[PDB]
Amino acid sequence: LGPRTEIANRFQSFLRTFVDERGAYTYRDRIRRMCEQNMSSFVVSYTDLANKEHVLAYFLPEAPFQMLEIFDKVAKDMVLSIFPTYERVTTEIHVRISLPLIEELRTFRKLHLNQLVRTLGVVTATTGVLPQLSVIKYDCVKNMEQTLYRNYQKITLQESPGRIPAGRIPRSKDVILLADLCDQCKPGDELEVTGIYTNNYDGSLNTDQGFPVFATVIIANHVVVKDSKQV
Amino acid sequence: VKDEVGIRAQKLFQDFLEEFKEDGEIKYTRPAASLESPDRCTLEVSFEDVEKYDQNLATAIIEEYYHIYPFLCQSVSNYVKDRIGLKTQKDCYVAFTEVPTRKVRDLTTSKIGTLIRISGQVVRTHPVHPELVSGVFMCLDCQTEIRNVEQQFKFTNPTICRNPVCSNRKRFMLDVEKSLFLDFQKIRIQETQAELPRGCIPRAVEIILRSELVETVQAGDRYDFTGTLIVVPDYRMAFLACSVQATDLPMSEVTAEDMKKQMTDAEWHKIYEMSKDRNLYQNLISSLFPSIYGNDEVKRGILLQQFGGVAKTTTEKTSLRGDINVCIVGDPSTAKSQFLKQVSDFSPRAIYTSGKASSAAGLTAAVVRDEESFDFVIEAGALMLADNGICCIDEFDKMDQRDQVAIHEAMEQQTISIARAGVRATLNARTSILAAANPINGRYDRSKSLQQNIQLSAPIMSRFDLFFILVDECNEVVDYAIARKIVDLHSNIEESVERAYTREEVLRYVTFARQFKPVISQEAGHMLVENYGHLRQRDTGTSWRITVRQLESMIRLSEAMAKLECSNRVLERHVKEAFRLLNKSIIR
DNA sequence: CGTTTTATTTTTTTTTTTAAA
Ligand SMILES: Nc1ncnc2c1ncn2[C@@H]1O[C@H](COP(=O)(O)OP(=O)(O)OP(=O)(O)O)[C@@H](O)[C@H]1O
Repeated sequence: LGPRTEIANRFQSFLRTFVDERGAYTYRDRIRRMCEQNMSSFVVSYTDLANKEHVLAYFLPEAPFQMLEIFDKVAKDMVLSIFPTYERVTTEIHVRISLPLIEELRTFRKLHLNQLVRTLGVVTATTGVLPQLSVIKYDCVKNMEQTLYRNYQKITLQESPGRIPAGRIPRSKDVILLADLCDQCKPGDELEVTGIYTNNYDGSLNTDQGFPVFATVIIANHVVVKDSKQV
Repeated sequence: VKDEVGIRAQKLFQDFLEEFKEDGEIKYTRPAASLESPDRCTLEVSFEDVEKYDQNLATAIIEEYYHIYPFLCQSVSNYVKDRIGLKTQKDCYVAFTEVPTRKVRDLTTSKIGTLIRISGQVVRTHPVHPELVSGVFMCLDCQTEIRNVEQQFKFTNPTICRNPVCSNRKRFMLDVEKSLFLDFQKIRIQETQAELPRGCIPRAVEIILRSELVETVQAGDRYDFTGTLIVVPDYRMAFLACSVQATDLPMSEVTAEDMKKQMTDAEWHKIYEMSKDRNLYQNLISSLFPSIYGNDEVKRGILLQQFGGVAKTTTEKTSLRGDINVCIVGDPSTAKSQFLKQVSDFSPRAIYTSGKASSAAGLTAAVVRDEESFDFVIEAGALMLADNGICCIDEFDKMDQRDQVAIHEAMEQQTISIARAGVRATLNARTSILAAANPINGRYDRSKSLQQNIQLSAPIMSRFDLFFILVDECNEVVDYAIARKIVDLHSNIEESVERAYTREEVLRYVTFARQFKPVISQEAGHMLVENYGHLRQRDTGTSWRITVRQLESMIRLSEAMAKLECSNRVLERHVKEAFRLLNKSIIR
């Protein structure tokens, strides 16, 4: 896609050229800060993003995931180009967003699928933290070993018991987290999330009973803790 | 095609809705004008229309409804295209109304495809649970574009072929993303109470509804549904509908005048005579229960229970509150349940029900353990359906030692969480309550403490701030007012006291007072210290357990009575009369 | 003239029932 040409330029012209707030922009330093803490969660703020170029809100939603590819390739190509020193260890990347507009539960519907989202929740019971599979390999005769992994934990959120619509039922939704954004969920807290809406890969697609069994699922690019009860 | 009959009914449909409909102009374009935001697709049209111009060709419409409704949905789109800058992305939602026509017993096989009108209640409900209804695919080979209708319950991913003879079990996975799908919900609903048979029960029936109809339903209301009964392709039965018809524009005693809003309280011009002339209170003591007689203190006191309380502007550190805990006792054979029953007619969310029957699980839901919908739906209940409402109950007497777990929450916590195998959240009690215990042999024999005259639990008589009992006496001239009133109780001519304040003008004026929010820098409000002090001079004798939780009554009753003047800026006099009957409360 | 069949366990709330100085 020849379009893919210009986007990374608009990143590459943006992560190591921009200055805001009277110099030494974070992007010069956050990466290395991340690199010094081995973190892989370098953050963007959409407000600064629109301060430079708000065009990244309107070619995004035809597939924001390819946008995130077009983010991570740039980041990678900055780190190991500038920290080829880094070229040993983990050597993979993704970024974060914090469109800092609060929007609410019980509104995502027919027209909120797989698109630019921003939502909260409140946390309750879920499972441990466990792994998955990642890659396309299994064959040689004419594989279930040496096949890279990625951790996993299930969520469960809940909604504000303060801003309730007066005897409307407290509700519930099934949502996901992933390896790097994991081991921070616990019962009884809230967490503000970038958020993104879809369904299962295939949630029971067939002639069936008098109603399909369909679910709806979300994950976070960014999570920013709202509670933070220590320093 | 036979159904071109209904397409001509759909021609018929267009013919009047695009043409002159009513008012010298259009009826059905402001709907159309509004739908453009998400391509909203929801539009209501009168069924009388099929009488105004179709000339009672409803029987050319009203039978083939699920048969031809699709075509009516096609007509909606064909309307929109004729003038709106349009591509055929427009979908379906048609929500007919105006059917002078109204039940569960009038149901058969035969009732398919109609538009009858029915009303029910809100219970036992399920949430948003969408359906990616449309979608694309093909057989093993090549033809990867199908904008078809895969939505009929008989739908399947693998198909046979489009251009060439292909496999018959293979499938592609395809465009479920640049396309149009739906959303819906599902519940159970029970037979109305305007309709009530002998023997039989308001049996349960189950239904779905559309996006604009969705999550716009609350506790016990009277709406007009659509009679599109439909099959289960399992069978068993179901049904369906598309139209509902459940205070800026004014209540009864009006015609249009001006206010803070359009006609929210506009009719001051007629209210105000009945607002300030403080003997109007006597109408509210006399012209409201003319068919009834008892003490005259209840009939001068309940009103502020019905009416809003404090609702001030103060802290986040702690809540302040308006309503009050309440009771009434005596012994039976004294007409002590007429009134509660009447409230169900008088006032909204006057849910007169027994307490004798209820469980501790009366209030919320308890359990699910199979995939009903999601294996954990324990957020159904009985109380918080008080939509700005109260739950007064009978037979608080033999009740268990668990209900207090909720009543402990009454005026401080008002929050709702459960120690079950589900989750915990909370909710807002909007509600007050009534007390309905009774004594053993009745008489509260005046030799032992009134606490000990029943001797019930520990904190109950801390929280309930007024009890307002009527106890029995034997002086039969008392009794000879009664039957000589019931001289006109059956004798059908003016068989009560002459009134002076209709129910509907009463009920309207209730609101005018609830949007004034008084402001209290009252020097007499500073001399409540002397009021409460001379009170405690009277408390000093007759030596109950008294504190500032009762001061809360000292505050609210008079301040909310200044509301009851439809007034800001509290007036000291309300305190003294408030003092008076409340000076009985220790002597009570 | 060939190439494939088949399993579920623990907890709730009601209405039953049952316990000690
Ligand atoms: N002041 C009064 N006004 C109207 N009716 C009265 C009055 N005093 C007595 N009565 C009559 O006396 C009868 C008392 O019996 P009633 O049916 O009230 O029992 P109840 O109070 O409902 O018992 P409980 O309240 O314990 O259920 C009432 O039906 C009522 O009509």
